[PDB]
Amino acid sequence: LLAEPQIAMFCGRLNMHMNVQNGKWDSDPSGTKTCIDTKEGILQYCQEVYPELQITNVVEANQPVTIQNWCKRGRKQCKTHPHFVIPYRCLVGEFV
Repeated sequence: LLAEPQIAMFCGRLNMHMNVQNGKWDSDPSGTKTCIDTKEGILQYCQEVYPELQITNVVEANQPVTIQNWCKRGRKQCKTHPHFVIPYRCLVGEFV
């Protein structure tokens, strides 16, 4: 069983996303994406980290989540300090 696709942001640190395979929060694959302020940008990011999941929409999660290991550019200096944020669920779409 897989975890739910979602992304989490904390300005000043690279974006985090849910590794559906192991349920852990992983840092930005390219090591360059940080917090986004538009819904459209968030949807694009979901599509960027979950390229084959047909993500067509996004919505704020119901519960805040504490996440450790936030990194800075290049996925470097990943401190283990915890920061909790409200993640954005990446919603799979059904094409007709």
